Amino acid sequence: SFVRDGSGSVAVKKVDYSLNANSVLFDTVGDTGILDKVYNVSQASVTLT
Amino acid sequence: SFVRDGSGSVAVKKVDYSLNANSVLFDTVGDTGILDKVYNVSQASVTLT
Amino acid sequence: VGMGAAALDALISGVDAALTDMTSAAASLGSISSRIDLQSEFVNKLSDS
Repeated sequence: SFVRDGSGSVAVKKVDYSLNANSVLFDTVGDTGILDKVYNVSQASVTLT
Repeated sequence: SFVRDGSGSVAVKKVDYSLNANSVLFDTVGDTGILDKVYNVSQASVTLT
Repeated sequence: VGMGAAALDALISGVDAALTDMTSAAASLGSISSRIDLQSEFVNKLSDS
């Protein structure tokens, strides 16, 4: 959207989308994307970034 | 207008329009005027986490 | 070309500032023209008198 601020200002608002590590679908270079990477499999653990 | 002053004198009146650096529309010599001036309300901003 | 989506906001702000200055200049020109019309009418009336 195009938003004009109250104090005589104009700016353009944008909607952001993240492609960090779960929505990249075969990262080109690092080969660390959602596919083409290894997933840890254990009963009582959690993967933190 | 043409005005004859009461104290035995005459003069001519004029309407003045100022061509400053705000309504110059492409100054022909120094390129200083409407061009090259910013007077911007704000600066580019980014919201971070 | 190849702006980088960072200085585009500053460019938009500068363009808006120039547009506002030109709008003010146009309003001043219209006011001057109205003043000339009123002055012409008054001068004609005074000459008639």
